[PDB]
Amino acid sequence: EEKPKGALAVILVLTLTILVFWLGVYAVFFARG
Amino acid sequence: SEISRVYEAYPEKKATLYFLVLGFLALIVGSLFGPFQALNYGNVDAYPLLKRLLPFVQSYYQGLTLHGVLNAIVFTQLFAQAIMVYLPARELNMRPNMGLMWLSWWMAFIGLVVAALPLLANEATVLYTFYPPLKGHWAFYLGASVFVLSTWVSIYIVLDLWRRWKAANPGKVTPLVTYMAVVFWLMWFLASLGLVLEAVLFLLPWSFGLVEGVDPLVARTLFWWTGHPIVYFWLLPAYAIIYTILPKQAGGRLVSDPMARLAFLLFLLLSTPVGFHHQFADPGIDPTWKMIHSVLTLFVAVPSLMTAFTVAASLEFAGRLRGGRGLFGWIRALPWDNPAFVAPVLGLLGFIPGGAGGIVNASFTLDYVVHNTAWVPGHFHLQVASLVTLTAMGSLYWLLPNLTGKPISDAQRRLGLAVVWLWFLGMMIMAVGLHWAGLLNVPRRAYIAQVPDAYPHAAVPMVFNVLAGIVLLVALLLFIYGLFSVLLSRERKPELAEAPLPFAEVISGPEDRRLVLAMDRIGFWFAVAAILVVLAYGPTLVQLFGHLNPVPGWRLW
Amino acid sequence: DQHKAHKAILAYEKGWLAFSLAMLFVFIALIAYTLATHTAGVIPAGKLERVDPTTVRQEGPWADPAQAVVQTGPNQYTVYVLAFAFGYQPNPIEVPQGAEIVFKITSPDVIHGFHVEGTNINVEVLPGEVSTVRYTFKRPGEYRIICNQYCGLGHQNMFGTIVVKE
Ligand code: HAS
Ligand code: HEM
Ligand SMILES: CCCCCCCCCO[C@@H]1O[C@H](CO)[C@@H](O)[C@H](O)[C@H]1O
Ligand code: CUA
Ligand SMILES: [Cu+]
Repeated sequence: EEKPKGALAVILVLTLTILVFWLGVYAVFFARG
Repeated sequence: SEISRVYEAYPEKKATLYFLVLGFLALIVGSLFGPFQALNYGNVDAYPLLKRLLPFVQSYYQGLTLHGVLNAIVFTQLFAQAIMVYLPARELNMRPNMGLMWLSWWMAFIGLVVAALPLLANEATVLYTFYPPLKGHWAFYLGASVFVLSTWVSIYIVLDLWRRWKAANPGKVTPLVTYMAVVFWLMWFLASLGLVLEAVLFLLPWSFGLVEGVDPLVARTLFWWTGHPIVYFWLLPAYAIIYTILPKQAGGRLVSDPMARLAFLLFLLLSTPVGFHHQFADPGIDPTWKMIHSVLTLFVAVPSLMTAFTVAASLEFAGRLRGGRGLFGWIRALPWDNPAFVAPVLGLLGFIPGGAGGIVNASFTLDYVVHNTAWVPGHFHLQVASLVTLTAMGSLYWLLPNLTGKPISDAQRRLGLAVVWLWFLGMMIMAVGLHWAGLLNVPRRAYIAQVPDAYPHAAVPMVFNVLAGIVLLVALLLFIYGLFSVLLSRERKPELAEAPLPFAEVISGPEDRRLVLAMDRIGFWFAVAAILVVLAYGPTLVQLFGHLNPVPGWRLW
Repeated sequence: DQHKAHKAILAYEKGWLAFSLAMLFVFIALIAYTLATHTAGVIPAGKLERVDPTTVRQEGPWADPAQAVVQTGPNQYTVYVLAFAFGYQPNPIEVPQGAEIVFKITSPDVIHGFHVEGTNINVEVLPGEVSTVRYTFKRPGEYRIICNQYCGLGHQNMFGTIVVKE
C-alpha cells in the first residue's frame, strides 16, 4: 500500500553491517602495514 | 516395482526423496564431527571421547576431512539435485527422463561409496580441498570424481525437459522455477570444468600410478575455477525455495518475478570467473589478474544485495496483509510457528553478517588480514552451515509430506521449531567466536587444543566456541531424533502427497515483458557466461600450462 | 494495495542498485588506494619462479640457513626462508628495523602458510615455486610465525620466530 518502509529498514541494517565489517578490517589492515 | 498411484504417475517423487535422504544421511555423520571441532576452537580437547566412541577415527584431521567432504561437498550437491530437478518437474507437470534420474542416484551413490571407504580408513585425510602435494588413495580422487559427474546427468535431464516443454509451447516465455533451474544448471556445467580438468588431467594419473607428481599452482588455480561457483551452486537451490515457495508459506506473494530472474541471470554470468579471490596469497599469479578478479567478486554480490530487497519487500507485504502494524509490526505478523517459515528466515538474518564478511574477503588486500584464519570458517558457517543447511532442514516440513504421504504432527512441528532455533543460535555464537578469534590470528584447520598455551589473547572468544559446541550437539541430537521420527511413522496418507508444491502467486506488473523477454535468450547469456570464463582464466591457465613444475606427493598423517 | 505495492517495490529496487554499485565502487577506489602505498608490498610477486623441491636443501640459496640473510640493497635485505614439515629455517630470522625485508620462501614437501603475527604478511608457500613478499617492520621485537595452511599432523605445532633488531 506504500513505502515498503520495513524492507528499507532491512537493507539499512545490511548496509551498516557491510560498512562496519569493511571499515573495521580496513583499519586493522593499515595498523599492520 | 511401483504402486501407490501417487508414486505411479510421478515416480520422480521417488527419485527425489532418495537423493534427499542420502544427502541427509551424509549431513548427519559429518555434523557429528562438528561440536568436537567447536570445543577445540574453544581450547577443549574432547577427542579421547571421540576415539572411544568411534575408534575408527585417527586424527583430529581425519574428522575435519569427513566434516568438510560429507557436509559441503556431499549434503549440498544432493539437496541441489533434489530441489533443482524436481522443481522444474512439478512446475511444468512433466516427467524427467525416469531412467536418467536413476543413472544419477546410483552414480552418486557408488561414487560416494568409493570415496567413503578410503576416508573412513585414513587413506585420503587431505581435507576437503585435496591440494597437491598432499596425496590420498586412488579411490578418493576416483569416488568424489564419479560423484560430481553425476550432476552432468542432471544438466542434461533438465535442459532436456526444458527443450521439450519449449517445443510444445511456442511464443510462451519460460516458467519461473524452470528459468531459475535452467540458468542454474547451465552455470554449474560451465563451472564443473575445473574440478574435472584437475581430476582427469592430474589427480587420477597421479593417484593411480601413471605420473610421479603434480604442479601445485595449477592444481589449485584449477580447483578454484570450480571451488568458487560451487558455493553459488550450494546457494541457489535455497534461493529457489525463498523467492518461489517462502512468500506463500508467509501468506504473501513474490512481489517481482523479473528481479527474481535478474538475480539468477546474474549468478549465471558471474559465479565462475572469480576464483582468484581464493588465490590472493598465492605466488605466480599477477596482481592485475587478482584485481580484475577482486572487482568481479564485488559484482557476484549484486544479485544478493538485490535478493535482500526483494525477499524483505515480500515478507513485509505478507506481514501487512495479516494486520502488521507500524515500522516493525510486520515481523510479528508472520507465521512464527511454521518451521518451514522460521527455518529459512533465521538463516537469512545470519546471512547479513555472512555476506558482510564475504565483502571483506573479496577486497583484495584486506584478505591479507584474515586469510587462513578462523575468520574464514566464521564467514562460511553463516552461509552454508546456517542459511543453506537451515532452508533444507525446514524444507523437510513441506517438501517431505509432498513426497511420501506421512504428514507432520504437532509433536513434530514443535520439535522441528526447537531444532531450528538452537542450530541458528548455535551458529551465531560460533560466528562471534570464530570471527573474533581470526582477528586475533588463530589459524584455521588446526588442533589448537593440543597447543593449549599458544593463543592466550583468544581467551574470551574461546568461551564462546565452547558454548556453541554444547548447543549444536543439543541441536544435532534433537535433529537426528527428529529426522527419523517423521520418516519413520507408518502413516502414509497419499492426499497431501498430491497437494501441489506450494508455490506462490507473483504480483505481475506491466514492466514484465520487455524485461523478462530480454533475459529469456538463455542461449545467448550462456555464450556471455562462457567468454567471461575465457577472458578471466585464459591468460593465466596458459602462461601456466606452459611452465609446469610438478612435484612428488607427500603423506604427512 | 497489491499492484501499487509493485509500482513502489520496483523503483526502490532501482534506487538500491544505484546505491550499492556506488558503495562497491568506493570499496574499489579504497582497495586501489592501498594498491600503491608501502602496505601494498605484501602482495606475492607476480612473476613465476620454479625450483626443485627435493634438491632444495642440497644446493641453492636455501641450503645453509646462516646464509639466509643476504644484503641485496643499500637499505634492503633478502631473507631466503624455507618452510617445511613442522618447522621454519632460519629460526630466528634476524632483520633490522626500518629495512625493506624481501622474504623469499619455499618448501621441500607440502604447501605451507607463512603468517607473521602482528603484520599483513600472510602468504601461501607452494613446493616448486617461490613466494616473494615484501615488508618493513617499524617496531623492534619478536614476532611469531604461524603456519595457517594444513600440512599433516605436525600442523598445529608449526611455528617460527623473527627478531627485529632494535
Ligand atoms: C554457501 C555459501 C557461501 C556463500 C553464499 C558465500 C558468499 C560470498 N563469499 Fe565466501 N568467500 C569469499 C567471498 C564471498 C563473497 C564476496 C560472497 C558474496 O556472495 C556474499 C554476498 C551476501 C550478501 C550481500 C548478504 C545479503 C543478505 C541477505 C540477502 C539476507 C537479508 C535478510 C532478509 C532478506 C530478511 C530478514 C527477515 C526479517 C524478519 C526482518 C572469499 C574472498 O573473496 C573467500 C576467501 C577468503 C580466504 O582468504 O579464504 C571466501 C571463502 C569461502 C569458503 C572457504 C573455502 C575454503 O575452505 O577455503 C567457503 C566454504 C565460502 C562459502 C560461501 N561464501 N566462502
Ligand atoms: C553442529 C554443526 C556444525 C558445527 C559445530 C561446525 C563446526 C565447525 C568448525 C569449528 C569448523 C572449523 C574447524 C577447523 O578449521 O579446524 C568447521 C569446518 C567446516 N564446516 Fe562446520 N560445523 C557444523 C556444520 C557444518 C555444516 C552443516 C556444513 C554444511 C554445508 C559445514 C561445512 C564446513 C566446512 C566446509 C568446514 C571446513 C573444513 C576445512 O577447512 O577443511 N559445517 N565446522
Ligand atoms: C564479530 C567480530 C567480533 C570482534 C571482536 C573484537 C576484536 C578486535 C580485533 O583486534 C585486532 O587484533 C590484532 C591483535 O593481535 C591486531 O592485528 C589488530 O591491530 C587488533 O586491533
Ligand atoms: Cu606447515 Cu601447517
Ligand atoms: Cu569464493
